Amino acid sequence: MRECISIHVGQAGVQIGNACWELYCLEHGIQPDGQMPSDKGGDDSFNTFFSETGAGKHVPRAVFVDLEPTVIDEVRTGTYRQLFHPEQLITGKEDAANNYARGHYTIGKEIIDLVLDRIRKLADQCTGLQGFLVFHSFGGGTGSGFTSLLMERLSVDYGKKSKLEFSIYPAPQVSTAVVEPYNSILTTHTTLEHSDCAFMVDNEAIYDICRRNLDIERPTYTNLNRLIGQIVSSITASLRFDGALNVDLTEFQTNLVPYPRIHFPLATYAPVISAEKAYHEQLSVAEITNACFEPANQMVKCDPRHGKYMACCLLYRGDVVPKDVNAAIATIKTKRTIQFVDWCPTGFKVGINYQPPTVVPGGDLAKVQRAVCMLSNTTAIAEAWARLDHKFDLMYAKRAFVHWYVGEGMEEGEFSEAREDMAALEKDYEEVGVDS
Amino acid sequence: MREIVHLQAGQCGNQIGAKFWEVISDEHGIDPTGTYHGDSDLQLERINVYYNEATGGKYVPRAVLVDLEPGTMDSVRSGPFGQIFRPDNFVFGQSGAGNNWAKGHYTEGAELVDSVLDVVRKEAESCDCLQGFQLTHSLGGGTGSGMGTLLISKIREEYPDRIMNTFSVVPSPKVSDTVVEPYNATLSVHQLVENTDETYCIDNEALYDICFRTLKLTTPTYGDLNHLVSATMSGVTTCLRFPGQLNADLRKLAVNMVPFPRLHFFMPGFAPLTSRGSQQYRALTVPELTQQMFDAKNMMAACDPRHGRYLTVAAVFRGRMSMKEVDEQMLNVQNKNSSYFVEWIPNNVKTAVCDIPPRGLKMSATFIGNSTAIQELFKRISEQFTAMFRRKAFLHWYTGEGMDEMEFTEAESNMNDLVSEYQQYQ
Ligand SMILES: Nc1nc2c(ncn2[C@@H]2O[C@H](COP(=O)(O)OP(=O)(O)OP(=O)(O)O)[C@@H](O)[C@H]2O)c(=O)[nH]1
Ligand SMILES: Nc1nc2c(ncn2[C@@H]2O[C@H](COP(=O)(O)OP(=O)(O)O)[C@@H](O)[C@H]2O)c(=O)[nH]1
Ligand SMILES: [Mg+2]
Repeated sequence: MRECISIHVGQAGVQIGNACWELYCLEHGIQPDGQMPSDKGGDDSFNTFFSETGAGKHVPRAVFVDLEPTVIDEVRTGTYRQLFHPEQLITGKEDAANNYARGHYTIGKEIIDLVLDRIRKLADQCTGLQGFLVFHSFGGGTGSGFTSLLMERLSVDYGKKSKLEFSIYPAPQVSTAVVEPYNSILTTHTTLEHSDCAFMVDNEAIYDICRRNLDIERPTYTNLNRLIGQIVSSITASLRFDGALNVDLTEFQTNLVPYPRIHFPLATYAPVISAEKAYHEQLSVAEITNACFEPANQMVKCDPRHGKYMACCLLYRGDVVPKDVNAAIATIKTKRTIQFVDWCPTGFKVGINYQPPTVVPGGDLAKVQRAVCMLSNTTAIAEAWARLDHKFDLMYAKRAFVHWYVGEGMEEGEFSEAREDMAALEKDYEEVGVDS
Repeated sequence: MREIVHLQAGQCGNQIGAKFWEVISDEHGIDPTGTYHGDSDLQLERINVYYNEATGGKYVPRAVLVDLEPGTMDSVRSGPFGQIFRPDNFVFGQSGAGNNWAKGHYTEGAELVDSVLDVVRKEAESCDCLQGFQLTHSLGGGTGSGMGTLLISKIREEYPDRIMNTFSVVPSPKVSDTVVEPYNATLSVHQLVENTDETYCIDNEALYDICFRTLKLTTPTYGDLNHLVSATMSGVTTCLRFPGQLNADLRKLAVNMVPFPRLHFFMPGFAPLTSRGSQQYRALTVPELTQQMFDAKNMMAACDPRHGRYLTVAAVFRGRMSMKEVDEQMLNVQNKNSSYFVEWIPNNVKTAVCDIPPRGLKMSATFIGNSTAIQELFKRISEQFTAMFRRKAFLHWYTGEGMDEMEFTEAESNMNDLVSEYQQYQ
């Protein structure tokens, strides 16, 4: 009944996919063959992410899309090669090459009808589709440009359905490409107009948590992507397990987005800890909530003390009881460091779910009795954009790469157009924070 | 899916190209017979990039070998791997160019073009999705300089949208190999600026410096120098042919490297390089790898970065390493050395990490630098050209081939604009 469709775009999307679907298989007891041995029926919990074949083989409701065959071919060949349906792993021949115009205007149009055709088949299998979960990077040509095209098309075919959007935003300082500002700014329109709720994370924040909370000196993408998977598991837990106070995706959106234009929450997850440190701490309900409001534990390099909270969604898992959630929230409301906007006097949505977190073998996290995932809509996010407008204005003042984009069938008026869209959005975020 | 066609022009082109095919056959595990003996199933997954398949499990290079006189190619065929090349891909004249760019460009080489273009069509049209073309040559010569630029100008009309890369040896700052060297080099650069997407400026006199100062070799032969160049050549393509955590093909690099369409001359480098004795004193780490990669002594070009500003940089790391440590190191170098990077590009370095190091080595990197210091190369050539041309010292060898003297003044003006184009960003 309550299905979700996952869409994994580009190298970042595909490689996050590997971490997500490893987790979901283990969380439901599905082997990498797709067999469940515990069917000695009456378990529906898998049905959000998997569909059952009459042979007893469970097939992900996923689509993986890339304009290059290198990242997908590993999936076609590794441990999970039997899990995915062969036609869900769509691939092209040549990457957008970090150029948004290739992903959007020239290369993307070659493969888009295959992706849209496959999404029909998955949506027809559903009977109560909650929405689409999209994973991509801002900085890439395929993640930026092809996703831009894809969500504009999905908006026409499925205008009612929620599109949620997890994305890798560029870090403040570390970077991997030089054209990273142009793609990011040009992306903004589709996150502004075609996404119902967008969660941004940047890699420089997550490198920080893996160093001071997991004691890992040299984390790779495999460590980061495992943290992202735990967030998505928690948002969808109330679709999959029993709980005292289950939150649906529709109900989740109603309590975070106060205006249609203002839909950019920060994600945070707690506790993140090594098992060597979990030995010296009690992970009580109060303790884990305080850790969600620390600036050092945010997944974007922005400081919430420089802005105002509009609304917060707290999702708790495991050995948690309402008596202590009430005690924890009451404490937070007393701290003058944490300032809510005056026009939002009841700033919390709470969810409690009985199933505790699973842990992947050989992963970094501890086995824990309980956890909390927090989603928070805050005026402090506007500083992350201003810090990236600067890089765009700096380069663009002298056309530094524009011939690459205009030669691929863009026209240069989009550069100022997109930069003005970002200006308008930043001006809205600063004024909605003003007290009445 | 991303096939490369390899071109070899002239004496230096063939001697380098022969070494390149030995180097990458060792990575893929191809015997001199042309048959596969590699241990890893990952070695054949992308072998299509450089080789065609043949019946019986034999692989042949997608290479075409060109010379105006066969003498050098006979030495190539007498070598150990010289049997792997398809015999129909040797294209040879019967009269040398004489180090005269006009002979190679208008008189001798113009009669040979059609034979080469038939081989290029037949190789290129076999590809499922051609990535582009790759030429090895020298600018100081007659066949490399003259006909190499003729070929480039023709195939870029037949295939405008494909990538065009030149690995080109350029004349060195203080000992010439050829008396007429600066005419050939000046006329040839005038062809490159119009018709190439990337150019890598190798200089033989920098390679002697690396062999002496870093490798401590007492008797380096051109077999050693051509090995260094081939390691650079294979490093740039590795992400097309092995899996990695951040893939990066030729086009992705060019997009991130060339801000304006003329500014496409790059300085290569390779790391690690160590002598036999020092091997025991190293500490194999990404930092130590990064330190040598930016060292001015390690550049394969006779231009010094300290005299200019980097526009853009690429590092293609090979080996299983932590992404955080790489991202950390490339930020750290930019923050300290703020004077050596242009102000108006916020991040100058492109990174790409592959999983498979070369055999017998833990980690490796290939460096590409686009630097305003490259004007130093063209400006010292420009002065020598002017010193000769005002006295018309050797023009009768070129005008007797029907060349027009206006074409010499044109090449000055185009090369002098190019040095001005770089200067404005110093
Ligand atoms: N967190 C995380 N970021 C990743 C991962 N892989 C790539 N990235 C980020 O993605 C960006 C690079 O662009 P890609 O996502 O690789 O690009 P793409 O969507 O494949 O498109 P093309 O560049 O056209 O090939 C950088 O910000 C990387 O740090 C990953 O596994 N995890
Ligand atoms: N690095 C390197 N340089 C070479 C090699 N062979 C020749 N050269 C240089 O390239 C130039 C000679 O090229 P040349 O023989 O004239 O090419 P041609 O046009 O075919 O005649 C000189 O500067 C030589 O020093 C080689 O094997 N390696
Ligand atoms: Mg990619």
